[PDB]
Amino acid sequence: SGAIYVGNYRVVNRHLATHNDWANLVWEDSSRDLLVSSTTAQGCDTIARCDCQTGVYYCSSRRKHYPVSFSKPSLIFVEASEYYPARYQSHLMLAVGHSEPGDCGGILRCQHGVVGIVSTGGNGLVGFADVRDLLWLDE
Ligand SMILES: NC(=O)[C@H]1CCCN(C(=O)Cc2cccc3ccoc23)C1
Ligand SMILES: [Zn+2]
Repeated sequence: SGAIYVGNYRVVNRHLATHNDWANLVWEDSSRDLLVSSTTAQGCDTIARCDCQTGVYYCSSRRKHYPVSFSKPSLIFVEASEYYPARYQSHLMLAVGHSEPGDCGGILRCQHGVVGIVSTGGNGLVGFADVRDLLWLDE
């Protein structure tokens, strides 16, 4: 659970996208686990345009927001799931922090805005799919 609503766009983990996200598809990328679908209402989330490596993310499995240091967007091996075969996911940032599979979609934020959303995790780590490079979300 969890999405980013900026202007006329809904941003979700592609593996959790609904039929409505696919029937109103703008852009999707399985290598990033992202899908952006069109919306009728005007979303008000601000996207960060920055190179921050510290922030706060929401963890639904603990009902808690946690401060985290995270890595720079990169290609990281992600083990095979029911949604994807074993592959490298690009634009992924790791942090030391608790996460569980239902945590996908939890927003990562810094002082500048929305950085990305929980997409992977395990073993005391949490991986976030970055969205700061997607400049078309604001235009
Ligand atoms: N991006 C992917 O390919 C995902 C697809 C769903 C499964 N993936 C996970 O990482 C499961 C998982 C385990 C343990 C903690 C967490 C936190 C978020 O997912 C967690 C990989
Ligand atoms: Zn920032």
